[PDB]
Amino acid sequence: KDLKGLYAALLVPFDENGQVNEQGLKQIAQNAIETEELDGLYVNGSSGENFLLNTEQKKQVFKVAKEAVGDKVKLIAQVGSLDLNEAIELGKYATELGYDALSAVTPFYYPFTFEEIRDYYFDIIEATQNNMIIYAIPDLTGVNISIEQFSELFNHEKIVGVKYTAPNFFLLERIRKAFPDKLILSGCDEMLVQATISGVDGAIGSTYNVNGRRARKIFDLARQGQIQEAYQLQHDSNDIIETVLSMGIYPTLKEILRHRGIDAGLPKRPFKPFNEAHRQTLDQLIAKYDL
Amino acid sequence: KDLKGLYAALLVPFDENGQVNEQGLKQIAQNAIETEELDGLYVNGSSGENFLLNTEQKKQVFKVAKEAVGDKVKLIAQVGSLDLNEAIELGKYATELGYDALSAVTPFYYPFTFEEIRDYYFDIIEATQNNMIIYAIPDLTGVNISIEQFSELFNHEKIVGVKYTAPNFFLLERIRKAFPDKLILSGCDEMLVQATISGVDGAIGSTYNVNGRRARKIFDLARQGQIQEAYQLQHDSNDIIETVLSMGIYPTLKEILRHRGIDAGLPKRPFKPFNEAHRQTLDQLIAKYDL
Amino acid sequence: KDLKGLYAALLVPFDENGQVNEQGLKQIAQNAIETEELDGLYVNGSSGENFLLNTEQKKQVFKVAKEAVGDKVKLIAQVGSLDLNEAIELGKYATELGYDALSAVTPFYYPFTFEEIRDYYFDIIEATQNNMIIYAIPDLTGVNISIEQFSELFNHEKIVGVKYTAPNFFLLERIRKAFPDKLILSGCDEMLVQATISGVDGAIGSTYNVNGRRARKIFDLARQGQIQEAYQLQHDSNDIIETVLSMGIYPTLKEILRHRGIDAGLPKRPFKPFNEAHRQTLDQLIAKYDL
Amino acid sequence: DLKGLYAALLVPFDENGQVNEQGLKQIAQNAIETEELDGLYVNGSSGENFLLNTEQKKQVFKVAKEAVGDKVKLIAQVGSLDLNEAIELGKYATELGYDALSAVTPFYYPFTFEEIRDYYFDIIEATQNNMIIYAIPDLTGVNISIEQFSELFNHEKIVGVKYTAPNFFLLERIRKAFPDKLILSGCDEMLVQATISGVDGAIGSTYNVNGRRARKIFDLARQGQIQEAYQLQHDSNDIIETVLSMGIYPTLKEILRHRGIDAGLPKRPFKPFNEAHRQTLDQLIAKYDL
Repeated sequence: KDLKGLYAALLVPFDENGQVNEQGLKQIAQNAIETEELDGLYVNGSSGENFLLNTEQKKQVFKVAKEAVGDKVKLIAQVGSLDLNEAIELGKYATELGYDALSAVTPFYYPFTFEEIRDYYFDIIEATQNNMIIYAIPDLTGVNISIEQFSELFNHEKIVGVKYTAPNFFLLERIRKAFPDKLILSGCDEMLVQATISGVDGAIGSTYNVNGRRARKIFDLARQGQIQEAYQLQHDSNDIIETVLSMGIYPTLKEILRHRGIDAGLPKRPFKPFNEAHRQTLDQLIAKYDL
Repeated sequence: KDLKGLYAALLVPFDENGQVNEQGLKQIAQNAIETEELDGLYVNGSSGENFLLNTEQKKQVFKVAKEAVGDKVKLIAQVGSLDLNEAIELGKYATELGYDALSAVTPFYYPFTFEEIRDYYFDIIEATQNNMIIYAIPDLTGVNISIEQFSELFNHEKIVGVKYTAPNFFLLERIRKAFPDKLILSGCDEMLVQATISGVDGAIGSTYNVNGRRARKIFDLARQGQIQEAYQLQHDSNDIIETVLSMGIYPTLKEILRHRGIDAGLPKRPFKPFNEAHRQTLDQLIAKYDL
Repeated sequence: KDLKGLYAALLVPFDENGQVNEQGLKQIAQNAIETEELDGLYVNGSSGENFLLNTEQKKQVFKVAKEAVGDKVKLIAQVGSLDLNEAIELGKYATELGYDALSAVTPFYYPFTFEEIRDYYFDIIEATQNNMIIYAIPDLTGVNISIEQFSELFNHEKIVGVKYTAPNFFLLERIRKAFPDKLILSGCDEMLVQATISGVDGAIGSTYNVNGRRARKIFDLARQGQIQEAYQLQHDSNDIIETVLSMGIYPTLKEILRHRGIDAGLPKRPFKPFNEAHRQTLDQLIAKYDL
Repeated sequence: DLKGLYAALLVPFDENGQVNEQGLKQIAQNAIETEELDGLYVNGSSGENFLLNTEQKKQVFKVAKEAVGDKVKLIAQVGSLDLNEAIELGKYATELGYDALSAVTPFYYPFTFEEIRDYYFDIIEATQNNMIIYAIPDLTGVNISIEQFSELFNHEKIVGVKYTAPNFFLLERIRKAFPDKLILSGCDEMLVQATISGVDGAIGSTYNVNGRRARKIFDLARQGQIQEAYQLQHDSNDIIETVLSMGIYPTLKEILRHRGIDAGLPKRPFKPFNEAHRQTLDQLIAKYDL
């Protein structure tokens, strides 16, 4: 499938031992598609606490998310890992389940050269034969990819695009102009309106789990040139984002989901659960914005 | 006069001894208003090599720029200096000349506290009794102002707004939302279209000396909701910006002005003159975009 | 055992499929102890490519390293992982094998709060009942631990020390005097002499796999006050370190080992093998410094 | 030779940010007579130099030079983003008899290395005095590589560097690569480590109040008396941590005021010493006999 559109970065509920709550995960997946009216799920991304999981758990999440949704839902599998053998194992697994594309975070922690980064992507693709989306998130990885480095990556026909989670709108514009044929999905929910007018083909976000209807309006109105109306909705969305960030984003988003009757569980340690000192403020937010 | 609109950050031509070429400066000021059709000049900003000047040269520039243009032209005088006595002297001088507002870069080099930075502004204002625009440029100063700190500054009735030269659109949006009454002039030329849809009241830029007609169309088109055309013009603008940044922005911009018959002189040492290795590339750029 | 002394951060040889070469690993362990005359091994650290390994491989390295050396050798097991369940599993395994202490890198990638970081350490300790050494490496993790935060960690009787891989000697000195009872092992081989005079109890380093004999002399001479000879040996060591850093440190160190007849294998992808453009220079380094 | 321990000279101001010349002479005399230092580093960061106009910088250079005897080593920091000012100040300080010039790496703008190099070469050409590079990356954001130092140090009048950076790998590389050049360390809190790394001396704001301990650290470390030297570094770093937490330049001047010096005020926009810290400061002064 063509991969344009709006995606929930799927959140994952855990128990107190860091085990996946499969029933809750199914509910979250269904919420994203049926209630928030999104186009797809981006599975085992940062938002899903993926980097805290073991391999079996990642496979479990891929399977449960796939089983939770209908065949018209777009599915992107984030398989990036510092363990290339694991990335390949997961990529093959997701591909076999029928995920529409793979995605992989740029290798982090170690100071890998660009050549080492490039060939990580190329090795995953060679082993899986699926399409690949680069996941660039410099604020967490410390890895910056230049316009010239993107050119080298985008030379590969199976590197179909990028999930761009970075604040630099000059770089985004240069990417958009240089690669009109590639897919660009923005990852900064708080800058969706600016990303939209910068020509992104869609967006992937944790907050779309609770605010996906509003996000769609921002995206659509901005492209229809109802920019003031789009920007007003971005103000509202950014009230939400600022609030959940101040309370701990992944556990807070899952608490908003619990209010909808979802078995939203716990974050995976060492993340701590939502602090009940924030409960009153959260309830006021949910009330104000009908979350 | 409200101070909304589009401003050239006025460039300054020097001779071989780092003295101001007044005739050339008058031509540059006239170019910005008559040829580039801008609303105003921002004088002795970073783009004017201000921080390389002595006090008398700064006064020389204020005087020459004020005399070069008509009374309808908006004029903002950047008087920030690590010497607060100098800032006040320049502030009084520019105010006596009839500059419409003062502006001042956040104190830099030393790690001033926020209270120290706040009272710098308050002291300039007390001594000069003119309106003040905060000049925030964290990529050069390493100073970041929080929303709460902006609140304290904007509590002063004579702090009328901010020249925001930073890449963070979450912060820009929060500022725009929190201070709907204050003036926000964007300073990042390569993100004019995103700043415009984020509700800025105008912009101040070095590249508007050569590309002010496009910049106006971007600003106007984006506010009309014609965001695709606005963004195409941003693409063209960013081809220019990418090119001139690569060559040495201030000297290169002045070489473009020399092409129009302006005596654009030299940069002030230690800035080096335009490298003639870039001449053929610059000529191609000028031809391509009709500069 | 007393945990003072000099440790090799144990390097690991892989095959072309990223599997551990057990023969080579035993030889590397044996080289560190028998040839380089080191006090111990720090196993599954950054230098062992630990963060690229799966859980069964980490167990393999712990087992193989322990089996390879005499019971009078000090053994520290690095078990930090973003997967807390994995860290606990590994800490229990290493403890059962008889490792003298555990160590854990500060959780990275996600912006964990200090409370979250603290409870990661406390959770590992309670599950394993072994002594714990904090592994602080801000240049790779982006995590900075303050003096007050160290104080909160060191309040735990089972947090016995820190592997301090950071360039700041003010902070090191503050730690040293605040916690005179705790173990401080320095992780920056290129500043061994400075760390020694700052009162570290020893050091842990990748370069000690090939230069442990010089390192011991630096440590010993500096503590004896023979500071000029110690610093001269630091100059020689830093010639080696600057060179291997320039060539790609882990593959290069393993190539030096190969010259000793060790089955040094390959790095684990996505690290690339030693680049043979550096071979001529490496062979001359080996000859000059008798490695 | 310019080896030795220097006070980065502090400057007292009045309410209008004019130099208090009487205080300034006392601060200079305190550094040489009471703290027993080898020299003064005048119009550096610690002197609030970048807040001053050109005539104030000359005032400071003159008053400092007149306050001290002819044995006292004097280095003049004349770096300015205005190269014409740097050259002017370079000539004036050189005419006053200052032993060497120094200049901070140009900052604020993203100058290229070539621009920075020729700023140094241009000040030297016009003054013909010796030049000490002032590297302070934590304030300037400018990093000089070993290869870039080699290019600067190929100039025979670039005699050395005031190295105010935390990187001891780079320091050691510099010391090894340039055994003939002067390296003066600027991080007071790492003096013992710098000393054993072979620096030729040091320049610091805290040596205005703690130069006697600093000299013992330097001498003891060079004798191999590492443990005693380090103990004195501990004492020194209690002082440095404390004054840093209170606002370093105003706090050091409040310490000098305790000794009966007319230490004035900082130059705005620096604020004065906050009296909330007065009790803690008094305890510090008692504890370390400052």
